[PDB]
Amino acid sequence: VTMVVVICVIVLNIHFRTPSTHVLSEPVKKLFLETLPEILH
Amino acid sequence: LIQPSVDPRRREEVTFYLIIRRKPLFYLVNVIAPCILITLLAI
Repeated sequence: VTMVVVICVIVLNIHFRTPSTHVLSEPVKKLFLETLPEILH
Repeated sequence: LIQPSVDPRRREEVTFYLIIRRKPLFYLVNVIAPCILITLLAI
């Protein structure tokens, strides 16, 4: 449960990232939106 | 064997001592580890 809370904190950090706060890296965007959505589903 | 102090004008005894160490495994599972986890969540 502790690890799941840590995971939730990280996921919420990922969700609320903003253009004026963080830079969306192209390798990250291509990994988490093309490769892994196909691998998982 | 404990002999008492000399009387200017307590009785002698035989004392058996037990030096005993507590084995804290229960408190390591029930108290310390949840506290560590709560401290990480507070981090």
